[PDB]
Amino acid sequence: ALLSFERKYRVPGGTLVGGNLFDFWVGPFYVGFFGVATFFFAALGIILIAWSAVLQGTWNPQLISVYPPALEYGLGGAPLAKGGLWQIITICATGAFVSWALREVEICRKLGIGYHIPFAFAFAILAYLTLVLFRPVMMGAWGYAFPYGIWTHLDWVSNTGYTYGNFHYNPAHMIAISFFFTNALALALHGALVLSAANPEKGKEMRTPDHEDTFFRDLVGYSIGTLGIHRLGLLLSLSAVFFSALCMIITGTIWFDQWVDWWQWWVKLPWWANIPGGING
Amino acid sequence: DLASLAIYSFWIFLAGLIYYLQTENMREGYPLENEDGTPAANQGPFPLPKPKTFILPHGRGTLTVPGPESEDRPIALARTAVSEGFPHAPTGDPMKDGVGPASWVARRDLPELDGHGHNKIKPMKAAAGFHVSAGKNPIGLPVRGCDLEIAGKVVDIWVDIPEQMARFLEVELKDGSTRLLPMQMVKVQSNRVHVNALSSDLFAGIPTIKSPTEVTLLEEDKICGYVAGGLMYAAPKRKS
Amino acid sequence: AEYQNIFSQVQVRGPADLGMTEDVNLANRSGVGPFSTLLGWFGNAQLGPIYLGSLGVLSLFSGLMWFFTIGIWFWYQAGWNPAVFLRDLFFFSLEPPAPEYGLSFAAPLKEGGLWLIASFFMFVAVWSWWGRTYLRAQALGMGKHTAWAFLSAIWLWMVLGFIRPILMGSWSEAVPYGIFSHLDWTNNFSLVHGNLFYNPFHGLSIAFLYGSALLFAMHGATILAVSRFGGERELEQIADRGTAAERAALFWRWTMGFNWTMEGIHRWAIWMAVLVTLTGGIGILLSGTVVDNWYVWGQNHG
Ligand code: BCL
Ligand code: BCL
Ligand code: BCL
Ligand code: BCL
Ligand SMILES: CC[C@H]1c2cc3[nH]c4c(c3C)C(=O)[C@H](C(=O)OC)c4c3nc(cc4[nH]c(cc(n2)[C@@H]1C)c(C(C)=O)c4C)[C@@H](C)[C@@H]3CCC(=O)OC/C=C(\C)CCC[C@@H](C)CCC[C@@H](C)CCCC(C)C
Ligand SMILES: CC[C@H]1c2cc3[nH]c4c(c3C)C(=O)[C@H](C(=O)OC)c4c3nc(cc4[nH]c(cc(n2)[C@@H]1C)c(C(C)=O)c4C)[C@@H](C)[C@@H]3CCC(=O)OC/C=C(\C)CCC[C@H](C)CCC[C@H](C)CCCC(C)C
Ligand SMILES: COC(C)(C)C(=O)C/C=C(\C)CC/C=C(\C)CC/C=C(\C)CCCC/C(C)=C/CC[C@H](C)CC/C=C(\C)CCC=C(C)C
Ligand SMILES: [Cl-]
Ligand SMILES: [Fe+2]
Repeated sequence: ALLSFERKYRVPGGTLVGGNLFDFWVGPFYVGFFGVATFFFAALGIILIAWSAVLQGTWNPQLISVYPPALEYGLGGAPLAKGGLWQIITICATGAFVSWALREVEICRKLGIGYHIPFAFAFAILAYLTLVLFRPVMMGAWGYAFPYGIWTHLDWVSNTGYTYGNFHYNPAHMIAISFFFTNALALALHGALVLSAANPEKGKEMRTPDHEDTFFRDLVGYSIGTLGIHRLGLLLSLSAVFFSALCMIITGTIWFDQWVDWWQWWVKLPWWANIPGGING
Repeated sequence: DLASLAIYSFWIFLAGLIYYLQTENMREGYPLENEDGTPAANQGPFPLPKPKTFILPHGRGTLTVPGPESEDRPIALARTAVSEGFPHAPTGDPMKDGVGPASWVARRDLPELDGHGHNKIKPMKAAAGFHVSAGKNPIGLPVRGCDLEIAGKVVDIWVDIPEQMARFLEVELKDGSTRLLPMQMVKVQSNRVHVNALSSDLFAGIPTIKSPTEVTLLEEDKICGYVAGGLMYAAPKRKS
Repeated sequence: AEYQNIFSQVQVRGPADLGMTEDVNLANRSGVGPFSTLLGWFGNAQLGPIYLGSLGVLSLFSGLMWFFTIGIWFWYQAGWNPAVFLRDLFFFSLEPPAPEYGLSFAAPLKEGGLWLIASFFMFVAVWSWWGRTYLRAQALGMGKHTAWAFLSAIWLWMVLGFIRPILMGSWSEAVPYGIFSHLDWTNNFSLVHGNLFYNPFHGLSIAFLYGSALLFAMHGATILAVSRFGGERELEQIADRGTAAERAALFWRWTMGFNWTMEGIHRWAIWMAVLVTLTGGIGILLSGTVVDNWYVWGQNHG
């Protein structure tokens, strides 16, 4: 049950709520008050999904789907079988995610480490909340939220996107994408660079960080460095999600026409708007 | 059809890959132990990977992992409960004893070296051509602890040569001795250096280095462990 | 508040670092470039030196030619007018030859020949760049992880512009060189193959793309959180585990029971990213060649 070096770290303290009451582990897992809260919220949410499944009449995971209320309920409460279960499940999910984050904070404190992890996870929670809470409230109905189902949530992505034509034209979405792709590129380079230094040509000695900086300066003329690459991966990933949330929050609220038509602002600038030829002349 | 063949073959690849990844991540820390240091009965679903050996640069030898694990230091803690899974309380002063968030590992008592075999980290007074290129130069500033009392003054910056970075501040205390502070644990202000993790009376307990111009990997761990430990243990003395 | 180590508080500079030598031909290295204080707040301040070499020159020349060939076409579509070139920059497109010309190289220039030329230059630029990534590591005695990971990205690019088109029997199937037009192409590709959300390789590819952001966020954050114990000196943490590596391991162990080592997390990193384009390339390759319609295929599974 313990790693060979673990015992010295398993000391009392660092909890945010409850003193010593939940200051313990189960196997490898730390509990804390937030571990208890996450378990509660999760078990309740799962139970409600199971209940939704009986109402729908299927136990098949690929068919189970919990839908938000139809648009006619606006932002009010809805009957359980027609959106109410989705509303409660959403509260439970939010409770579980937030609890997971705070439990991470308790672990960080016990260990004496920075809070960067829970802080980063908060960006994922914000994206989820954007889709199920902020956007729907701004648009005036819970029904604009996505359904909980394997394939049905993809049906929602497809239908929501094609409501605005080709969603590729949302400018914030282009930025979000660029960050996602750039993040993956940087992750591959980081993993590969470290490994290539730790596992050199057969029979050679382990390389040093000086070789990592040299490899990149030889290749592209610049090395961000061993500290900088970690700062970069954090920023790229968070920026990707930040722009994701932004691209959705503005869709159906400040902009509700076809995203391709937004670009007309640029082609209709007086200075070249009537100049003939090209594609738009 | 072919697509079906492709997806099934891909899942088999993936299961093999995950198995590989999991076992690679068991090269340190295993086998698992009971709280008393004996081998646990249940080691989990994956077997320990075959040992790999790293050849270290500059004639420092080899490292073979997984291999015999040992703390190689006294651990001043005691059980607080009669069953498994509860916290272990410090039996003395957790900062002095190096337990909890004040922990340190028995790394080699040698300095990390750069790609040429020279000491990676050195006091800026010995690093030819190095200087502060941007931001506030902390040298000469008073150092303030979380109790808002002045504990000393900065007398140098210890720099990573190959990576051109500030790694520690050398701080002189009231008795004229010095100590290293990790740059990631200080806040450089216009008229001072603020240290949230420690109160003024704890600066003298920061572990000392044996040679004035180099720091070993062991020393860095003791120093950094100690400082970070003050976040939990200096607490009574922190005010704001 | 506490310092978070996102930006450096103090920069320090010394003599320009000329780097490791190992088996590198130093005649082919440039001199050092300027130091950027701007960059130095986040990463290393030093610019250069860079390695030139034959492959580098070939790759840069081919690359510039690919780019200029497209640029020439845009100027022509703009009727040589700078105001129209800027206004319509995103709308211009250099399209592959029409389906009529099959896989032939006969197609007239305004009808696809220019696309073929630009593609030729791109082909040379990328593959020579690949050779460079392999040789720069070999000269330093490093493992070839970088070149092998790059090959995964090349796989998707090759499938899109070369392999799928050849197997379909025509260049018309390839991607056009344009900002908006390659987006339109992407949308059309999914519509034509019965919705790519039903292609299992596409779903896997998305899981790895998302998982790459999850992992870099975790990893980036973890190393910053243990940077107070020298955690970003990953190589020496691998050779001689310190409290940074122990604390990182324990964070993940206590949070979700995950096995973690300093070297091991980099293996997760390389594979998470590489699987994005590996799986994606397979998914695209099978589209139209073997599977005409993913919805139909999904209903049956064959
Ligand atoms: C995967 C399915 C589609 C596809 C779907 C999308 C979607 C959907 C989107 C993009 C986006 C982009 N795609 Mg595309 N893309 C495909 C294949 C490619 C290929 C290729 C060689 O195979 C290239 C070069 C591009 C290029 C690009 C960039 C224009 C843009 C940002 C990419 C990025 O962040 O890279 C990160 C990598 C780097 C660190 C280096 C590259 C730097 C960028 C800026 C490239 C510059 C060179 C040049 C192409 C740009 C010219 C502009 C100025 C005149 C210089 N795509 C395939 C065909 N792509 C986003 C965009 O904004 O479109 C407008 C977007 O929303
Ligand atoms: C036909 C569909 C349209 C389209 C319509 C949409 C729509 C509609 C949306 C996007 C959104 C996105 N699209 Mg788009 N998009 C299209 C084509 C593309 C292409 C492409 C190559 O063509 C790409 C690369 C993208 C890329 C992207 C990303 C920018 C973004 C999704 C990531 C995100 O939000 O994560 C954010 C991450 C999360 C929400 C995860 C939250 C996780 C939480 C906090 C924790 C979960 C825990 C869980 C329960 C686990 C517990 C289980 C354990 C077992 C216990 N789109 C086409 C043109 N796109 C989405 C977006 O921006 O959302 C904000 C969005 O809603
Ligand atoms: C992000 C923007 C869109 C969106 C667009 C898409 C698209 C497009 C696709 C997915 C795909 C998936 N999405 Mg989705 N998805 C959204 C919001 C979510 C949320 C959420 C709570 O916010 C969840 C939990 C998921 C979950 C999932 C997985 C079923 C699947 C693989 C994701 C993955 O590996 O991520 C990276 C994370 C990891 C690798 C870590 C492991 C995560 C595990 C695998 C998640 C399991 C969740 C479980 C099935 C549900 C709850 C379990 C119990 C009820 C407790 N999506 C929003 C609406 N999602 C892909 C798929 O194949 O769908 C069929 C796909 O093509
Ligand atoms: C309407 C649009 C369709 C759709 C159509 C497609 C199509 C078509 C494709 C994808 C592909 C992908 N899509 Mg999809 N997709 C949709 C909806 C989504 C959604 C979503 C939330 O709804 C998401 C998250 C995704 C996500 C993804 C990615 C997982 C995947 C691209 C991987 C990649 O890194 O490529 C970017 C990386 C590369 C292109 C490799 C480039 C490598 C080369 C070597 C670079 C050369 C650089 C060059 C020289 C320029 C240098 C310039 C610099 C200045 C130097 N899609 C909808 C359903 N999608 C691809 C795929 O793999 O599908 C299986 C693809 O082909
Ligand atoms: C494993 C998957 C991910 C991945 C990995 C990956 N990519 C890689 C690598 C790896 C491991 C490398 O080693 C290699 C590299 O060297 O990076 C530093 C590479 C690389 N991936 C690149 C881009 C790239 N990778 C991408 C994707 C991905 N790469 C995946 C997400 C994408 C997209 C579309 O998402 C792009 C755009 C290059 C930075 C680099 C390969 C460089 C190369 O082949 O150069 C060949 C040609 C030239 C020298 C071109 C010169 C022409 C340009 C300099 C100028 C263009 C004209 C300009 C003046 C204006 C026009 C430009 C735009 C504004 C239009
Ligand atoms: C912000 C950048 C990216 C990011 C970062 C990130 N994610 C994180 C973290 C970080 C830094 C963590 O520390 C935390 C973690 O511990 O990782 C191991 C986490 C994590 N990210 C996860 C998943 C995840 N992250 C995702 C995305 C991202 N995470 C970003 C792209 C995605 C997707 C879809 O892209 C997923 C699926 C978890 C593995 C883990 C958080 C685990 C957790 O919250 O546990 C508490 C909750 C439960 C045990 C289950 C609750 C059950 C509910 C009550 C009911 C189910 C409701 C649900 C809404 C149904 C949805 C059905 C779908 C089919 C739609
Ligand atoms: C300022 O003006 C001047 C003229 C100076 C300029 O230089 C400006 C130039 C610009 C306006 C240039 C703009 C360029 C872009 C908009 C480019 C955009 C490119 C993309 C979006 C590309 C996307 C996808 C590309 C793909 C997948 C290409 C694949 C290529 C291949 C796999 C190559 C296949 C090889 C072929 C078919 C020929 C092979 C022949 C043999 C003999 C082997
Ligand atoms: Cl990590
Ligand atoms: Fe790392």
